[PDB]
Amino acid sequence: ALSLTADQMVSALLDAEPPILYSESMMGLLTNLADRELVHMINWAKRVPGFVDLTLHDQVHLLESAWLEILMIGLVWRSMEHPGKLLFAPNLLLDRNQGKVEIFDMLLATSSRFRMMNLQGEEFVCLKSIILLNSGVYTDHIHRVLDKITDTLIHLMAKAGLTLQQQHQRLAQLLLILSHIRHMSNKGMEHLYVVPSYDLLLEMLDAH
Amino acid sequence: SLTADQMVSALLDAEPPILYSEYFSEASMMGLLTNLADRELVHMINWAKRVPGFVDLTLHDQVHLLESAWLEILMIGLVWRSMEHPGKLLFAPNLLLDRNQVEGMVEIFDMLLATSSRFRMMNLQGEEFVCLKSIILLNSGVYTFTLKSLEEKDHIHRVLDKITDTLIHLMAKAGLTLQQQHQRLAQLLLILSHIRHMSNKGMEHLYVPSYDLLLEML
Ligand SMILES: CCCN1CC[C@H](CSc2ccc([C@@H]3c4ccc(O)cc4CC4(CC4)N3C(=O)c3ccccc3)cc2)C1
Ligand SMILES: CCCN1CC[C@H](CSc2ccc([C@@H]3c4ccc(O)cc4CC4(CC4)N3C(=O)c3ccccc3)cc2)C1
Repeated sequence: ALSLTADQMVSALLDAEPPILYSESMMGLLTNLADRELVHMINWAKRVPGFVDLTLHDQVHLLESAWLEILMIGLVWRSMEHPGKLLFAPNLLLDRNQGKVEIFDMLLATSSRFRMMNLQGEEFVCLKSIILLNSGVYTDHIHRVLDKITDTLIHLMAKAGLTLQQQHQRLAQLLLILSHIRHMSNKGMEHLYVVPSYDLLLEMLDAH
Repeated sequence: SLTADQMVSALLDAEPPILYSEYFSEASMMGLLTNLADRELVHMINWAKRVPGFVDLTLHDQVHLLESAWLEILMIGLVWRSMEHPGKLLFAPNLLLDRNQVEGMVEIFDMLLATSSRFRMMNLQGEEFVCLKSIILLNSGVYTFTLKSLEEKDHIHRVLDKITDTLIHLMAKAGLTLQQQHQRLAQLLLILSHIRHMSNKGMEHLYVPSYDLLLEML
């Protein structure tokens, strides 16, 4: 799994992207959307190179720690080309006045930062994979997979013609946004208080 | 226009002192810890004013950054002081606690010990530590802030890019390959995500310096 080249890493992550779901009272709608997204997030996670080499127990615990950050970065990515709004679904585009908002504004600020940086889709899927592997790690294989996502990000920035200086500056800019995504997830849990159970996540993993 | 070497030296020179507790009971512990944190906050203000680029910001923005970052900064300082003492948190040289020494305190205690362990595994260097602490100051509040606010953010990101350049410089100096430099840069910056996590958890557990207090010292 660690033998993939950088381009093969990118290709695998792009191929594993989950579909964009539609909405089926605001907060029942958004909860139900999140619930349906979580199954597709599990299928995605199983395709992040290195993830399924962990025990099922450690897979579940990484998902327990990461699932809200992953929903949020996906939302921010979708909303990136809709200034001042959040595209929860293609049939569910909300502005902040429908938000009444503190967390809404943080998400909008993240999407605008992504817009400023002209975040690329190949960079997005790497960041999402880092969240998966990193959010639960504090609580050797995981670190080896994280290092090769770093190698892959740097490879993408070199391919785009950035200087070596610009590469490390951009790498750092992107990883600092992950601190803000963590902050939003923490404030989001406080607001939503919700957590998918160990057994629910385990069932969606569909063990052999 | 500071070089990386000048950035490192300025940050090392700005380091606050390690403070002591007064010269044990569980019942007085939180009072001692709060008194220590209060005294450290005064020195943290002086340190912040010496982080290159910080005092170029408006007073209002300086307060907002410190408002967002002060707990993360106390926490990373504690983890650094604790790094050579496995299983312990060295709040002060005369206040060294283990995890057996309040509801929800041990959960945060454990996250801090895990950060200390991570520092040891990576053999974190003092020059890297001071860079990380300056990044926290400039970054933690930069997504929760007019033409003046756009100029401020620009400056903050230019200072952050300089610190990235400085970290890479330090790592290259230590003989790391270029792959190893990027890998370690990422490893260090991902630690900042965990420090943010502990700050949010800590705020929940502690429930704070006022703007006027921060403005008065600033
Ligand atoms: C078994 C039941 C457990 N399920 C139920 C709990 C657990 C799910 S709870 C839950 C999770 C997510 C949301 C949505 C939602 C939905 C889809 C998506 O892609 C993103 C978001 C973003 C956001 C999380 C911040 N959100 C809000 O509503 C929000 C947005 C901006 C400001 C404030 C609140 C809503 C509810 C799993
Ligand atoms: C008038 C403004 C009020 N002042 C404004 C600053 C003051 C704010 S409150 C406050 C801040 C800090 C702590 C200490 C403390 C002290 C010094 C230090 O270097 C680090 C720490 C770490 C830690 C914060 C997590 N802590 C705990 O006790 C703790 C530790 C592990 C698990 C759980 C709790 C304690 C209280 C109050």
